[PDB]
Amino acid sequence: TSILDIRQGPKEPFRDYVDRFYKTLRAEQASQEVKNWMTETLLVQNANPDCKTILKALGPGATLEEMMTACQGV
Amino acid sequence: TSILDIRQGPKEPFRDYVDRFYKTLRAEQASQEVKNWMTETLLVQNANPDCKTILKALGPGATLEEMMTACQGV
Amino acid sequence: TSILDIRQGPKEPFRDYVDRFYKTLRAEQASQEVKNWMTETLLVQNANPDCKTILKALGPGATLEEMMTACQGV
Amino acid sequence: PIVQNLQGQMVHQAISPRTLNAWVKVVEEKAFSPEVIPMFSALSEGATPQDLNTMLNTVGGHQAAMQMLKETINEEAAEWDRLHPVHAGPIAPGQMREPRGSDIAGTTSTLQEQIGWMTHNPPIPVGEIYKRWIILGLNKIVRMYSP
Amino acid sequence: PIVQNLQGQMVHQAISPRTLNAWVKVVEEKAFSPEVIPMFSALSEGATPQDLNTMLNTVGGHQAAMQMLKETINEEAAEWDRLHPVHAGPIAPGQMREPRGSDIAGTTSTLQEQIGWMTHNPPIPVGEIYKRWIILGLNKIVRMYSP
Amino acid sequence: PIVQNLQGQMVHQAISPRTLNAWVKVVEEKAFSPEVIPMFSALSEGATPQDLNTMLNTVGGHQAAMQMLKETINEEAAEWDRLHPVHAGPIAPGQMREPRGSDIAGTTSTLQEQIGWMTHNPPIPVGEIYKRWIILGLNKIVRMYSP
Repeated sequence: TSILDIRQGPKEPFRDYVDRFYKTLRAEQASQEVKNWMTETLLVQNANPDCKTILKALGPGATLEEMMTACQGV
Repeated sequence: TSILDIRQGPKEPFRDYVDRFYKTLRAEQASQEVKNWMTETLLVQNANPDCKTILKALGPGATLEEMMTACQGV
Repeated sequence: TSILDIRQGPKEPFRDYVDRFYKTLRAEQASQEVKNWMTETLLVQNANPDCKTILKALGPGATLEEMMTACQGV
Repeated sequence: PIVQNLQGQMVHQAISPRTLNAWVKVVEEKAFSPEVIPMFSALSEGATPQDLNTMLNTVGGHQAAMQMLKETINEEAAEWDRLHPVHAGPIAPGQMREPRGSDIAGTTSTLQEQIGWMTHNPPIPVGEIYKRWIILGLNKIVRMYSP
Repeated sequence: PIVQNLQGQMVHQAISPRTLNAWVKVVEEKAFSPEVIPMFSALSEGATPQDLNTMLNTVGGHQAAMQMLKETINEEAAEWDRLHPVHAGPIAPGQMREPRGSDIAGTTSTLQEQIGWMTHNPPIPVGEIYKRWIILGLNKIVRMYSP
Repeated sequence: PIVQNLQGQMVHQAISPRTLNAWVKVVEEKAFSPEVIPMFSALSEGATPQDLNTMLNTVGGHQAAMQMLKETINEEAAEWDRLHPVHAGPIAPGQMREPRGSDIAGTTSTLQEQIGWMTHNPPIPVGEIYKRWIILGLNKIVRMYSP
């Protein structure tokens, strides 16, 4: 399965999705800079509308514990 | 789960509750003095009315074997 | 469970009862002299009428193999 | 633990994983049963305070009991300090310091310090003092946890 | 790990498969539970950075946590470099170089280099510095993964 | 593998059955999963080419992958021979011969020859060259066997 095919379900907790992401990211062998680009970009983009909304409110500069606690009720 | 969310059921033995308390207290990292404050305070406060009543009769100065034997029939 | 609460059933083999007794006696920490007193006293006292009758016929001075073979058919 | 080497000296060696796991498994299977105390005693042969906190800290479950024990260990330690006062004047350069309840509990002492006391001549049995507190506290538990 | 040989010197010996597997099994069974930290600590006795990356890299599952830890290890490493600046002028022929955060993380250093620092006199405890970062990052995880 | 003896020399010792079986079991359980590569790396510590063919030849199952790897090992070996030409004139009596791709793959060399190269001064890391080919070929497999 390709990294672009990794997406969050409509009922799937973000948490279970983030695990899937760094597992597939774990099978990507690209430069770190590209993998940083993938992190800030693709993760949020394939996140579900309800959490996506939430993550837009965190702004930039956000870290994984704060994202992970931010989308917990969703 | 937060330490404030730890409470005794209406049919739950105190014993099973006290175990839950020092497990969650085991995941709190606060100063000992604060954790002493939590011990004397929160434990009794979230204890059920029937045992709560019992524990009020033990007075202060009470230790865990005496609390644990005090609320056994409840 | 307390040692006074250890008693022989009406259909329970003595043997299964004597095992229960020295297990609970195993969790008593009292002086040996007191534990000797418990042995000669409480064991027979909480024994069932049919075996109790049997044990009264062994008289005093009796040892565990002779008690255990004495109440076998009961 | 502190064990005797082939050369004929007492040196520290680490405790084994299947020893660790055997300690875990005993607790899993027999919980508060009395057989736990001889069992403990055998597996604590030649053990340090540090290794004894390791064994207590690695427990999962039975947290009411684990707290009762802790509080017994501190009471027994408070009692050590009471009964044995600190000694007269400054500590000698030629000598090493007397332990407190917290050194016996392993808390204020370092490993090399725990090896100094035990290996030195006369040796002091800080393991065996903690061991009685553990066994005493084990009696408290056993007696309570009888139903 | 770096262990003491019978001859009375510190030499490197490899870690054992049933030690490896015991590390695996702990993680399988007790996931983020606190008993994992003393357990880790015992199994990390005398361990190298290199062995510590081996243990972290051999995890399967809990990849959100594994990433949070990584990022904590780099933060703690960035902080090592900040607090301890590089030293004045060129490195002496008679001496060996001071470590950076990445040498502590094992990344920029080789094994023989990791053995130089630890076995040399004075020795520097680069294991224990990484160990605190691991334990600190373990607290972060434990606190988050509490429900 | 080639290990250091107590006397302070590097000697060959055989690999252990529960090491062998642990290699087998990893492959059984985790197939093409990435954790296989650090795992491999640990269990290949101090290993010979000969031991590395033993490990590859003792696989059962996943024969499409085993063939892809073989063919990667030969490609990487062909590349070794290309990049490193044979040296000028006849081999010296005082010296031992330079390896080819097939000596690195263990095929054209004998064990005593594999021990000559590694134990000699300077030593040549023919294990680590094969190891990269194995890891590289492991990446090929992992990337393909992703679904």
